[PDB]
Amino acid sequence: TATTPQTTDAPAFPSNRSCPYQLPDGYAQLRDTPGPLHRVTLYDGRQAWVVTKHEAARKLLGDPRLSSNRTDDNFPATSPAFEAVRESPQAFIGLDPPEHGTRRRMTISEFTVKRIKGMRPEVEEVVHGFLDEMLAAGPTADLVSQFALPVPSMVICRLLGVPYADHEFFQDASKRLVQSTDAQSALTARNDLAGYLDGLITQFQTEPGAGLVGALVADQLANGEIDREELISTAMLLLIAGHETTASMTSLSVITLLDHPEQYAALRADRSLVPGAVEELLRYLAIADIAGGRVATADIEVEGQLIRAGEGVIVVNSIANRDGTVYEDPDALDIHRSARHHLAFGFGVHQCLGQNLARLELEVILNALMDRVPTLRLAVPVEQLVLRPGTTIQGVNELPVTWH
Ligand code: HEM
Ligand SMILES: C=C1/C(=C\C=C2/CCC[C@]3(C)[C@@H]([C@H](C)CCCC(C)(C)O)CC[C@@H]23)C[C@@H](O)C[C@@H]1O
Repeated sequence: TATTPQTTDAPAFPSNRSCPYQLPDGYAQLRDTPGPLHRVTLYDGRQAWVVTKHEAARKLLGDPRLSSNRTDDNFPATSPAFEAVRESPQAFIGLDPPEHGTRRRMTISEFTVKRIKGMRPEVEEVVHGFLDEMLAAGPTADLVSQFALPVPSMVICRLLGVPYADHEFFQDASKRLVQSTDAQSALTARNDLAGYLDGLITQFQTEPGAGLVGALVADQLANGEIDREELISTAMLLLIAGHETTASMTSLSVITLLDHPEQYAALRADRSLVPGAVEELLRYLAIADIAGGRVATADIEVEGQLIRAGEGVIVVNSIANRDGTVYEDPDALDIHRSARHHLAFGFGVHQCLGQNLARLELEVILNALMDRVPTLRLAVPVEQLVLRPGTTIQGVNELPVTWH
């Protein structure tokens, strides 16, 4: 057995949060360490780089020498489950220019400022509908299953043209896919979603329908400009991203704001602060903090350190968002600060497609909770909650809440 000191210069990565709104101890360690880059050891024993500073993160996310090719052998997979991404055709998140651009542009029209603005009445209706259903069901509710998840689910389903009648199926499959612990479990959830989306495509070919999937079938698919499997992958990416991210932000935002009563009170008293508070919560909670995996296709020198071709690089936006040279006292929640320039949504060509939809949803959600249920509180201590591991989208699967 090992009879010598166990200190390493390439710590295990990722790490799990112990506090919903604070970096794992190991991540705080990396944040405090000088230099833009640090060595880590991934689950499979391979070494990769992490990017741990704000400006360096922007630079590297903008660098065309860092590929998003998830089918590349050297891609820094963070868990066994990740191996189900490199099994089907890639959605544009796993593509590089010029392929990335041709696919992304097929979807952008649904996420424009004009369209997002137009969605506000719809989002407000959905939020208040699930809210008054939960409240009528009586206190001691799970905010996740009863509010946090169904809200963005219904909204993204309308955008895509996915029938909400099938929600129990695809919500379950989404959770199984994103939170899968092994490759086999992930592949099964993917195959389940794929078969369903495949059926929807055939339905659309017979009888055209509304939504992005409807449009892609009638247009790009009919022209052979997108492969059928690519359409499935694209729809799956938007469906899952649309579900899981906003849900995670809602639940973690509630926990975080309840732990900062003075700021939450301030928020209630002046709703002009909500858009700014949403940005701060995005910066602070960074729920997709390892959604910045890359592979170097050429040598890259970064402030005296060399990233070699073939090496994996993960841009860790939670750590980058806690860069004290950009955000004064970075580990303090401050809804009054400028959280502008944060990396919660990434940067560059792969910068979050849904970011303005997420902003709208969270603004509507927070205003709704403050309007309708100002006495919302956790029904269990924060210590009794179970946080998801650092290998997946950050959040809680259950959030016991009560009110008066
Ligand atoms: C709720 C807060 C959200 C956060 C924190 C978040 C985070 C991120 C991050 C960090 C990326 C960059 C990934 C990379 O560079 O590899 C990304 C990309 C993406 N996100 Fe978001 N996301 C959120 C909400 C959403 C929503 C609601 C949608 C709706 C469809 C969405 C759809 C997408 C898509 C399609 C991409 C890939 C963009 C591309 O590769 O060109 N996201 N997201
Ligand atoms: C939806 C898609 C697919 C898989 C998504 C998965 C499967 C494996 C585990 C993943 C990649 C989860 C990750 C463990 C979450 C951590 C963030 C990350 C490692 C991606 O930074 C989130 C989504 C999950 C199938 C693909 O065909 C389309 C789309 O691409």
